[PDB]
Amino acid sequence: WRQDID
Amino acid sequence: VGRLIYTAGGYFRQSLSYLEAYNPSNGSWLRLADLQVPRSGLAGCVVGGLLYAVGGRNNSPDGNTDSSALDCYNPMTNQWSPCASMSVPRNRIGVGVIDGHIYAVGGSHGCIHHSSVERYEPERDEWHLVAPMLTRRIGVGVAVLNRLLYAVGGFDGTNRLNSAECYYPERNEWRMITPMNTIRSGAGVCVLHNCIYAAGGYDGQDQLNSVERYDVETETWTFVAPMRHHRSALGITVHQGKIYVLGGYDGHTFLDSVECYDPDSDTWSEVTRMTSGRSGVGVAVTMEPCRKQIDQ
Repeated sequence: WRQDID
Repeated sequence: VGRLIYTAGGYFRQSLSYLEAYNPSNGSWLRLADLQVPRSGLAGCVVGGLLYAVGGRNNSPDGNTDSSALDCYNPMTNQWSPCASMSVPRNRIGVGVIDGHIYAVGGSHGCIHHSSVERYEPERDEWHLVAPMLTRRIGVGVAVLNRLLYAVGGFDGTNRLNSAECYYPERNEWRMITPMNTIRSGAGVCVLHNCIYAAGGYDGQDQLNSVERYDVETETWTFVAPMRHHRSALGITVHQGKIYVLGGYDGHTFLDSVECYDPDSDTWSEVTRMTSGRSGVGVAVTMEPCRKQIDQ
């Protein structure tokens, strides 16, 4: 999600 | 135990199949056999000199699939082989090894956030479910110290967590431990000496450069020196008494930076760069292979 920068 | 830092999979625009290995002794990178299926948000671990890639998700233009896979890489042959699959897909998984057995912890499947935990027996090639965690956790950091497994932080689907809990295999039972000082999803969690480190991650607002460590004897979390880069979904391992963090996302760029933490000096240093920026890799250490290609 947003921690992956997805 | 071994000699190279292996990084498997990850994410940059889409999930990746790369398997690359860094040699701290000479600064060299090798490209090894690609994963059979691209995957980011997976974990890597080593048992008996074999590298295991566990869970994750293939984020691709042809469809996004959460992975229940357990695949084994043999450095002696430079080949991947499929092992028995987990009971369920687990993207953003955490994994630890106790006494030769692999524990798969939490993670997501579509909109569901697992509290379930399962254990792999390599000799039988079999998974079995154990007691679930007290909390649903994805993007959870996992490490093992003194044959106890720790699940640290993560995301329950509603909030990022500072909470953590500890599993006692002989009682098949989880217990809460002291929460961290900072909420962290997608931190790098690993063990150095008597201490569980939680580096970076995302607090729901910002990617983090802070790093704190839990002393199992005192039951407290203390901040150490921060990393040079803020990063979430970083890869982490330990090698010869130092922590290495690999890649991640800093809220702007997919990092290629690899930093080394020396506990003796309480300092972080840039040691190398990955061949390309990426987040959500699986990382582990084992013996060098035999027939790769050296990265120029």
